[PDB]
Amino acid sequence: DRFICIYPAYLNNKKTIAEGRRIPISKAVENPTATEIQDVCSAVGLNVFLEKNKMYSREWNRDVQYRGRVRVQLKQEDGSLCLVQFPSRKSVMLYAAEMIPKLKT
Amino acid sequence: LSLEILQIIKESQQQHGLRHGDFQRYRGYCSRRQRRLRKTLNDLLTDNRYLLLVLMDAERAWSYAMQLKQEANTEPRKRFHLLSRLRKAVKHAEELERLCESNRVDAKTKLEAQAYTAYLSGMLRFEHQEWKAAIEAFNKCKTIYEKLASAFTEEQAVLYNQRVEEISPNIRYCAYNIG
RNA sequence: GACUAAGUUCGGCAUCAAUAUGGUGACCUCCCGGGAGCGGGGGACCACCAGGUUGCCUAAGGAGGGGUGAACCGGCCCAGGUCGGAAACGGAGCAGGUCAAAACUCCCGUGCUGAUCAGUAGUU
Ligand SMILES: [Mg+2]
Ligand SMILES: [Mg+2]
Ligand SMILES: [Mg+2]
Ligand SMILES: [Mg+2]
Repeated sequence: DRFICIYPAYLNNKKTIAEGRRIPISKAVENPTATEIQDVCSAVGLNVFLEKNKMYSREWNRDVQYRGRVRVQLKQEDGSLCLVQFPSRKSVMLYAAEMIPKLKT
Repeated sequence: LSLEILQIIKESQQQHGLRHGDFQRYRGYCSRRQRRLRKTLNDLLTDNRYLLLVLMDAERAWSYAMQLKQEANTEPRKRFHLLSRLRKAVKHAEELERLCESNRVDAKTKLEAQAYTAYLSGMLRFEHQEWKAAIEAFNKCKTIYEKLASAFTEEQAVLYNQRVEEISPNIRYCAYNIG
């Protein structure tokens, strides 16, 4: 239950910083989905679980392609980093951003 | 061609406001008159209306700047505009002193124009508080008006004399600042 | 009738820019704290505002007065609802309210500019 949250808004290049986004547009992507996010995180060997029915507070678009939240574990609950490659939320996001595009395209 | 500046302004001014100091009305009067003049008129010169017209241009600006100073009494943002109108008033006055140096206009009118140009010039510098430059212009004005007054009888010279009486307070103020 | 300037009346066109200080709104890019909504802080840029100096500025360019600000596009306050939350509370924001400060627009002033009326004068 002590896992960092991650909304797809954080990575969406068609959203302003005030609309949620957490990473520079240059590194961001178009319309990332919680599904896409979970898949690229898990596939690197991260412990991730997907909450299909959480919405972003700042998200306004009531249709399914923008719903969803991805929870990720960084820590084994002895305080140590599950992985050394992923110390921070930002380190997660930037990676997901880097990996999502190799899927569909 | 002929144009009696000081007499014109003094009679226009008194008939359309400046009896009570209403520079709005008089400026309006200058504007409308300028309409009539250009309408009738519409290479240096032919008639003497051209000279009357440019004077009205200098009069409009001058009167405005004066309306403005009554207003900038409380609205210092207007004082900026005041000084602009006044600088414009001189531009039209210079442009006037430019037209009256054409050799189909008598020297009496030459005198008036350079005396008028001096009056306004005196006024601008007096508002910029340029006390030496302003007093130069006020004496230049006083000198020329005195020159005009001698060449006429005392009756004709009355107008000129009251105008130098009129600017004498201005002359006095400049002095006590260069003391 | 011709010349002279007033009076009457309704239109068209048009309406500059730079500095110092503070302000607003956006947008971009970094840190820092957090399980969320979110919290702390460094830069970059843009728009507008107030009002303090001004000009290689005007034919004339007020630092006026208003109104709209909606079917989603301004900012603010936001019932409900809603998203986040164990909750406190918060986000986004509707109905409604509201504006020095998106954008739009009318009025006043100012400038040019058609025009009206009396057959009015002043003087023939
Ligand atoms: Mg961050
Ligand atoms: Mg108009
Ligand atoms: Mg900023
Ligand atoms: Mg301003």
